[PDB]
Amino acid sequence: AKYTREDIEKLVKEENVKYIRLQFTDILGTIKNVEIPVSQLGKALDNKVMFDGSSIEGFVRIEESDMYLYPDLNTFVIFPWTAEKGKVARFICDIYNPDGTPFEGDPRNNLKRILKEMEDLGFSDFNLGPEPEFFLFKLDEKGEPTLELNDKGGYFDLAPTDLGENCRRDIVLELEEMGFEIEASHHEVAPGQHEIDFKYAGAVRSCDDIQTFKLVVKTIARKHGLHATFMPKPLFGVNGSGMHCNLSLFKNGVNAFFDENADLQLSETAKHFIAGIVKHATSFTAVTNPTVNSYKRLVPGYEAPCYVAWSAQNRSPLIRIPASRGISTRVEVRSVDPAANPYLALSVLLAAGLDGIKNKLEAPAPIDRNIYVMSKEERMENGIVDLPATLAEALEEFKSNEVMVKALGEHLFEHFIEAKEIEWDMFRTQVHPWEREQYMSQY
Amino acid sequence: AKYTREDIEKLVKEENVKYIRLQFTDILGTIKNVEIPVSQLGKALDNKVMFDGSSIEGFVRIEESDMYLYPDLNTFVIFPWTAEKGKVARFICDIYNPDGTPFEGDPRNNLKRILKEMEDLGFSDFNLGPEPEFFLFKLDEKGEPTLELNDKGGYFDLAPTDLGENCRRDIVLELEEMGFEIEASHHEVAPGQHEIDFKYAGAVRSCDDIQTFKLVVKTIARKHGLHATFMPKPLFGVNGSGMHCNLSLFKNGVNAFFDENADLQLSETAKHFIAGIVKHATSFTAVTNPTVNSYKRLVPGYEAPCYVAWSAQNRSPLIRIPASRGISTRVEVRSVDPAANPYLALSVLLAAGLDGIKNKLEAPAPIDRNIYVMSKEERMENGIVDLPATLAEALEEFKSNEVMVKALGEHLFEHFIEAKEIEWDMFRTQVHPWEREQYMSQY
Amino acid sequence: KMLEGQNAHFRYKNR
Amino acid sequence: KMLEGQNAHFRYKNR
Amino acid sequence: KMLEGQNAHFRYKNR
Ligand SMILES: [Mg+2]
Ligand SMILES: [Mg+2]
Ligand SMILES: [Mg+2]
Ligand SMILES: [Mg+2]
Ligand SMILES: [Mg+2]
Repeated sequence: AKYTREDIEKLVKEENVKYIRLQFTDILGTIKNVEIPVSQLGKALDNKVMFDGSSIEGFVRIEESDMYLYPDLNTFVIFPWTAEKGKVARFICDIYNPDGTPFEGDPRNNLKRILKEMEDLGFSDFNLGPEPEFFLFKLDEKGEPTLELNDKGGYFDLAPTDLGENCRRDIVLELEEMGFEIEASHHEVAPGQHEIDFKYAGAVRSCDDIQTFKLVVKTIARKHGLHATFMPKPLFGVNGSGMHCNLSLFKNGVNAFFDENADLQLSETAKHFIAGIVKHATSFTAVTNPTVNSYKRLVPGYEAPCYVAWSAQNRSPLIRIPASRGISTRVEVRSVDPAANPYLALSVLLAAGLDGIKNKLEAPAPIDRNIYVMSKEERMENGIVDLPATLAEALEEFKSNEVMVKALGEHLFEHFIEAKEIEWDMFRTQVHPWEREQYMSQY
Repeated sequence: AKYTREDIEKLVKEENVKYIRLQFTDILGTIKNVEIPVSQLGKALDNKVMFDGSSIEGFVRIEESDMYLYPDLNTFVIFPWTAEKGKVARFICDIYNPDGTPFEGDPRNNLKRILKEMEDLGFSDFNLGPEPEFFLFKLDEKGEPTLELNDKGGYFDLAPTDLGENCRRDIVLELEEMGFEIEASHHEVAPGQHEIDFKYAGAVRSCDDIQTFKLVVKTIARKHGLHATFMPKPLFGVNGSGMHCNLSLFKNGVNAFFDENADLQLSETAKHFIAGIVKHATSFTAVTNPTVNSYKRLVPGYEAPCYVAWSAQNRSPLIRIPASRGISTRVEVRSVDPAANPYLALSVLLAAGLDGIKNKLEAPAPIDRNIYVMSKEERMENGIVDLPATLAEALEEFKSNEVMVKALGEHLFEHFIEAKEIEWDMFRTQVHPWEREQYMSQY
Repeated sequence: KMLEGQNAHFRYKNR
Repeated sequence: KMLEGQNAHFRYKNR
Repeated sequence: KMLEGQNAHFRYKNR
C-alpha cells in the first residue's frame, strides 16, 4: 500500500478532517457514497461500516441488503475544495457480503475478479492509458446549463476563451494537486470539446482515477461557470466525446504485446488479444457504449468507429495499434465513451481479450483502406461487421454472448439487462418533438 | 447518571448561559417547553418550577392542571448557534403530580413506565437505533416553504457537493459538537429526501434524540434558507419519509435475540418479540403512524410496507431482520414514520413485543416468496393481513386492542383517541380541490 | 404491486 | 462516409 | 357554549 492505518489517521489529524465520504460505484456507473464524520474513521477502516447494498443495482433494486464497505486505503484523498468546518476527504471501497466474502456484484470487485481471472493465466498487469473527452456548456443567470458552447476552438487549438483555456488549466493544475500523473491536454474538434490525457496505470487504479476525474471535472467546471457534460453526443450536428481505452498486457514485468522480430513487432499473444477483442465487439458494446445516446454518437463520419476492424491507420477503426513499441505497445479500443462504466467496461474488454488468449483465436485481416470507402454488403464477407445502432440491437447481442455473462457474472449481468431494457423502453414509448415537426402538420 | 448539579452550575457559569428551555413532549409530538432565565436555575433543579399541566393533552386539553417539572440532570445540552445575550440550554423534564407522583399521562414517563415492566420482566436494556429520513424545500422570499425540492437527487448519490451545499453537512457536523453520534448519512430515494442515522441507546435516551434531532435539522435547514420537513408523504407519488426503528432486547449486557446455536441465530426470545409484534401490527399502527398523511405514505410500491409479515429478504416488509449478528441482532420495524411520537411509538412497540415474551407466542412463518405478487385475497389465507388504509380504519384497531390500552394508560389512550377523530374528522368534512377536478365539470 | 412504486422510483430517475 | 464525417469536419472549420 | 370557542380553540390549532 502507500498509506498505512497509522499513516492516514495522522494525516487526518494534522489536516483537521471532519467529513469522510466512503464512496463506491454502482451498476449504472454513477458515483455513490455513504458519508460519515471523521469521528467514525475508526469504525470505517476497521471495515465495520454498513449500508444498503441494493443501491448499487441502480433503480432496479428489490430488497435492501446489508453490505460491508471495506475502503481501499490507497484511494484516499483530501479534497482541496471542501475545507469549511474542516476539510473533506474520501476513500473508494469494495463491497462485502455479510460473510466476509466480496460482493460478486461490485463493479470494482467484479474487476479484481476478472483480473484474478488474469493472473491465473500467467499475466500480472493489465494497464489503462485512457482518452476521456468532455464538453463544457455555458451556464446562465439561474445556475442551470444552457446549450451554449464555452468557446470556438477546433482540434488542437490555442487560446479559445479563458473559461476553457484556463479551465483545462484550473482543472489540470488542480488535478495535479491530487496525485494525478496527467500527460497532455489539448482542445478537441467540436466547439467546447476538451481532453485531458493521463498516464496509463493498473485497470483498478485506472477506472478509479477515472471516476475520481468526473467528480472533479464537474466541480472546477462549475466553479468556473459552466456545465461539463460527459454526454456521448450532447449535440447532434457535432462530434461526440468518446473514451478511448489503451490496452496493454504485461507479465514477468515486460510488455507482452511487444515482439522485437515479429509481424508489426506484435507478439503472438498480441494477436489473440486483438483477434478475441474483435469477436465479442458487437456483444460488449452494450456495456462499453451503455446509453441510448451512445449509438447516436456512432454515426457516419465524425471519426467514430462504426464497424469492427483493426488498423494502425484508419478514419474509424474499432481498435488501433498506435505507433510506439517498447514497453509502450498497446491496443486502443476507440469504441468506448465516457458514459460507460469504468469497471464493467474494463471487465468485458479484458475478458474478450483473455478469451482470445486462453483459446488461441485467429485475428482477421488488418483492414487497410478498402473499408470505409467500402459498402455495407461487400463489407460483410470480410471479417468486418457493423456495430449495433440502438442500445437494444446492443442488448440482444449481449445476452446471446455467453462470455459476457461470465464477464459480468449473473448478478451484474442479469440486473444490467433488466435495467437498460427499461432505459430503452422509456425512450421508445415516448413521442419526441421530432415526430411532431415532421408528422404533426404533414399527414 | 452523567452530570451532577455542581457540574451543570459549573457550565452555566463558565460557558455562560443566559436562558434555559425546560423541554417536554406532548401528545401529538410537538416538542414544547416553558422557558426560565438562568437566574431561576436553582429552583428548577430542586424540582420546583411549575406549569399548566393540560398543555400536554394538546388541543383537546380542558382544565388548568398544575404540574411540577423535574429536569433530567443528564439531558442538559447547550446550543451553539446562540450568542448575543448569553447562551441557551435545555433540560428535558419528566412530569410530576403536585404531590410528587409521576404524571401517568406524559409520553416520556410512560416509556420509563413500560421499561419498568421490562426490568420487572428480567431484561436490562431495550435499545432503539433509528433511521429518520426527511425532505428539504427551498424557502421563498417571504421566508415561506414551497413545493420546490432543494435538489434533484437520488439514492445514496453524491448529494449536492462539497461545494456550497450539503445541508447534510452543516446538519451532520453540527450535531457532532452537541454530543451526538451519527452512524452515517446519505441522500435518500427521492429528490431532496435525505437520511441521518445515529447509534443505538435505551429508548429514553434515544426518543430524546429524535426530538433534539428534529430541532437541529429544522433550525439548521433554515439558516440555509430551506424548509425541512419530516412530514410522511409530502408529495404525491414520491418517496415517503420513514423512521425505521431498530429494536434490541438485551439481558446481561448480552443481546437476547442472539443464539448462534440456532435457526437464524435468533433467540427463541427474539421469536417472541417478532411474533407478538405481528399480532398488534395493525393495532398500534395508529400510533407509530399517527397522522392522516402516513396513509398516503402507506401505498403499495414506494418501498413503504402495507402487509403484516416478516423476513430478512423481501421488498417492503413490515418487520425486517437485518443481517448483522452478535451485538447487532435487531428487529427493525419499518412501518414507523417521523410524524410518530417517539415515546409513544416505543411504548406500543415494546409493549406489543413484551406481550410475545410473556405469553410465549409463535412467530408466524417469514414471507420470502412475496406478497406483492400475491393478491390481497391470497395473502389473507396465511397470517398476512393488510395494514389499515386510514388513521380511521386504524383507530378502530388501536381502540379494539386491549394491550395497547395498557401501553398508554386510561389517560393517554383516551386523549390520543380523543384528538385523532377530530383530526380525521377535520379532514373528512373538508372539500379538497381534487373534489373539484373530479366532480365540477362532469356532474 | 411493486409496479406503482418502482414506477415512481423510475419517475424520479427518468425525469 | 468520410464524405459525411469529412462533411462532419468541415462544418466546424468553415464557420 | 365551550364548543364554539373550543371550536375556535381548535380551528387555529389545526391551521
Ligand atoms: Mg484524442
Ligand atoms: Mg409483573
Ligand atoms: Mg432508509
Ligand atoms: Mg431501513
Ligand atoms: Mg411452538
